[PDB]
Amino acid sequence: KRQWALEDFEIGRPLGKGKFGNVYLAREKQSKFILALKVLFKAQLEKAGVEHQLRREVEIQSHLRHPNILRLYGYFHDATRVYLILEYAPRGEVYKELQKLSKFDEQRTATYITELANALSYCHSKRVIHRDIKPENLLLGSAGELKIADFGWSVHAPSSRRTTLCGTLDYLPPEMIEGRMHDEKVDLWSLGVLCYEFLVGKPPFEANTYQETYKRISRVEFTFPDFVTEGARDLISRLLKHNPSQRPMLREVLEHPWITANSSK
Ligand SMILES: O=C(O)c1ccc(Nc2ncc3c(n2)-c2ccc(Cl)cc2C(c2c(F)cccc2F)=NC3)cc1
Repeated sequence: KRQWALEDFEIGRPLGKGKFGNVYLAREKQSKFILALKVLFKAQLEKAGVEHQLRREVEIQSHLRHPNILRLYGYFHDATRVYLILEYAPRGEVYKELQKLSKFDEQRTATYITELANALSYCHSKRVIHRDIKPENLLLGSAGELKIADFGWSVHAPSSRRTTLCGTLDYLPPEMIEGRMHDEKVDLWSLGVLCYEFLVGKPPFEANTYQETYKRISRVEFTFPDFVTEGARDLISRLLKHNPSQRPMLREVLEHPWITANSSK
């Protein structure tokens, strides 16, 4: 019922630069509740033509609540900018963790996969598919649990990381690159690419050129390093099926023996 304004927030340190503004660590003045305030410059939004996309995602995002989806508490604007009031993830970016460690062990990875499969299953129930779950779009909450970030198009790919185009291609299902129709099964594919990247430290299809990466995805050709265990190979292999129809249901990922044995939750 209450209406938010810039004055309601104590703006602390800048967390990073988006394409249309900055994101800041902030506190709501009364409750001192910590949150992330994302700023967007309207004229810039309009010129990039993302103005209506932003509105659609805000409407959709506003109805989503899940422990592993970064929460949109609300938003407001003045004549020049729009302000997104976002959940703050106190443990920062997964992608950085991934380079600090190079790759994640089976317990960490399987627990992450559980968290995401729950999130994606919830999304599907809300008719929301093809959520971006590549590492650069994953944050960490106060309990080390994954948080799927919102509005990934408004931020630049990490410099230290894969660039935007490469990053996105790395995670595209064969059906979407072969220009066919797609459905929820797209999320099973992303989960499989992620699981692989978490365990190995690089996505399964990445090659020197976009062209080769494209080719490899289309043919679903990749190899497991020797250190990937049989249970992980089984799950990843079931996820990275060319025919979307042969991919597991999310409940089947959640009950998969490698997940059950390795997950903390
Ligand atoms: O460095 C630290 O010490 C650090 C860094 C980050 C956090 N936590 C955090 N929590 C929420 C958000 C962000 N960061 C965040 C920060 C900056 C920017 Cl440019 C974008 C966002 C995002 C975001 C987004 F909008 C689209 C895609 C990906 C996103 F990550 N969403 C809110 C804590 C500590």
